[PDB]
Amino acid sequence: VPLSRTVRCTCISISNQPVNPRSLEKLEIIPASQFCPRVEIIATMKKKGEKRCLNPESKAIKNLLKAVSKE
Amino acid sequence: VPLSRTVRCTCISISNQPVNPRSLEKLEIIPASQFCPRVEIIATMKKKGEKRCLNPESKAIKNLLKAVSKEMSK
Repeated sequence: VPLSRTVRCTCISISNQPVNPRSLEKLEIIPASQFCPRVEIIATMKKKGEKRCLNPESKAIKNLLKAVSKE
Repeated sequence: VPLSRTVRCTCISISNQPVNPRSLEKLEIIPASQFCPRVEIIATMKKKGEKRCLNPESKAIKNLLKAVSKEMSK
């Protein structure tokens, strides 16, 4: 049985690389919980099974949320 | 390489009602594509992990997205 506090976390590292909105299949936002002490953001790209953990702290990411949510 | 996939929007119905960010377990934003002409937002609620589609066009959801974007930065 895993330590419950972080059982759910799925990101181990982050990418500060600009994500091209037109390259996103979808964006997942996972608010912190009693199973993962931090907010995790995962972008699923359209090409070659790529996915990536994004910096929820960053603002460029916040502009991504707005874009992805509007178009 | 692309996998076989759904070629239509995935939401049966979409909710216009306000949502308390606290009750959200997860949120996924799916941008419009040639498979579904509009953005879809699938919420996974903490209760029974019920999957509920949110209407990104509704004021309530636009508000939820804003509360989320804020309560996401120190």
